[PDB]
Amino acid sequence: GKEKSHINVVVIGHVDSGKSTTTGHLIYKCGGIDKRTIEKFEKEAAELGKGSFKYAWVLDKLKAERERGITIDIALWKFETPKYQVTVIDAPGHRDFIKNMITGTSQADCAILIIAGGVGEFEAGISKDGQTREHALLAFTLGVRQLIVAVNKMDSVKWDESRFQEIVKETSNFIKKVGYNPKTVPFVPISGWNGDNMIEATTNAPWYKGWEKETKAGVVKGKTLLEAIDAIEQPSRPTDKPLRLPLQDVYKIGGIGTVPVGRVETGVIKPGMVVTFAPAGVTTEVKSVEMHHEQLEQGVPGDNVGFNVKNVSVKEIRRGNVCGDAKNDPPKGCASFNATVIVLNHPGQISAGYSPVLDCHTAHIACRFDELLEKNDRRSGKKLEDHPKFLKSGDAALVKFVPSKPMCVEAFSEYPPLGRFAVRDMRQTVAVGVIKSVDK
Amino acid sequence: PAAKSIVTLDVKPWDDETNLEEMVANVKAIEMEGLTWGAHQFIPIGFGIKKLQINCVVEDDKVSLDDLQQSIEEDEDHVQSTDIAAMQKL
Repeated sequence: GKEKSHINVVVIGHVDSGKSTTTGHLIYKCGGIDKRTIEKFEKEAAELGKGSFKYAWVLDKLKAERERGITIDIALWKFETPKYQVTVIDAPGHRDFIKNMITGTSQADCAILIIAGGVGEFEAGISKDGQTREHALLAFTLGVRQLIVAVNKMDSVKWDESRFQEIVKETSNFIKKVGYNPKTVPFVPISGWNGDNMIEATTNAPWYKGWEKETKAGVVKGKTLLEAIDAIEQPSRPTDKPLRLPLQDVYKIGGIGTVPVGRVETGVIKPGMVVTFAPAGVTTEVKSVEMHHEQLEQGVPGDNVGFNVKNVSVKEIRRGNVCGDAKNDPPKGCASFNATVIVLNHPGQISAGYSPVLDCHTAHIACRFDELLEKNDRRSGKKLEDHPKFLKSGDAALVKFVPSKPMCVEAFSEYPPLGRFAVRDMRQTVAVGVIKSVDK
Repeated sequence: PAAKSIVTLDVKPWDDETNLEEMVANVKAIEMEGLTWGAHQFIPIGFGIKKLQINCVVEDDKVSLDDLQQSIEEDEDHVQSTDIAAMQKL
């Protein structure tokens, strides 16, 4: 039982791709979620014959049990690989997931695109207006640079090599148009239902020599999807960057006083540091830090911590403010910020003056699109025009935003979790933004 | 069948004295076509405060999570905020 590094993965794909069975199989065989339910159905499966059972049948029963509302575990799902503890999201088709993908915690280190191999199903999945392409575009935009492709339902096309090759070619075109370099992406032919190439290699495709990917140090090869996930590259965590801790809530506890709560996004928080809260600019000492039941010596990136501070009323700090270190690039409010905005498909056009609500870290503030500064080629960033008069679906543009209330944001290159945002309107996320400059 | 998602909501109280059983009773009394409440637990977050962590399963086309969060937050006597702890496709 070796010590593991933690990574986050998001699984995307069309409704007929089988991505839920595929993700569910990995969690079943390499994790421990809802295992009492799994055990009940493994035993029940004796009724189908004399004892044998398929994991896909148990997954089907687990799904129905979840639909009834009687399973116990929460929706935070994990599984292990030789190197990693993986936190995985089988992306919901829910339209409110878009904002959660942009501003939620746990942004992905790698996306896994599941493709149906069948002829009709494959084509339906690569539509330009489909939810799958929007998910891949959002991941690319947010800096998810690693991608694995799994071509599922290979049994339905009889494990035909030509079919796999034509899907690889067509999917390489699909992902290149989003922005990914196909040479860096493993293509794995799998059967999520029968287990081929999931955890163990298939015996149904003698032509299959394995997947490969180019990396900065060389070419990495494997056979299975579990090997492709273990091969994800270890991303550098922001432990040594300056503290940033957006507040989610602020409590007044009898005998303790003020207790802000939030996730450490960058840096580390420790008792005895002197922190500052922005947009207000209040400064104070951290008295103690707690998480779950333990008192901590330090809260590191990813920890959702409570901390007690003196001489700060709950009225002067609130959700959406950002705590950082007074002696290491303290956070500050801004007068405006300029960001690259990618407009998603939606029933409208954007002109200067538009003032929807933006969700950025834990802040929810309407911000004016004060000026449309440039229109750009999305993938390369090249300026196409100065001062476009309007933006339509698909456009990438540099926009100057002015917040309607005091707001603390950051450039995405410096502090990623405080530099990406969702723009809400018409009951949906209509655009995603990446902050490029801030006037503090 | 209709597309669904399983969501875990975090519902935060005002302090360490908020009546948590009332808080979860109020959430579970919310009825929306396509919404199924599931399991819940009260989880310490530090300093004696516990949040409610509750599962629900939603039909994507029928239940707005933005609206559900807003509805839960109308119980101002018990609830300070709500957040999505995690969500998955079913």
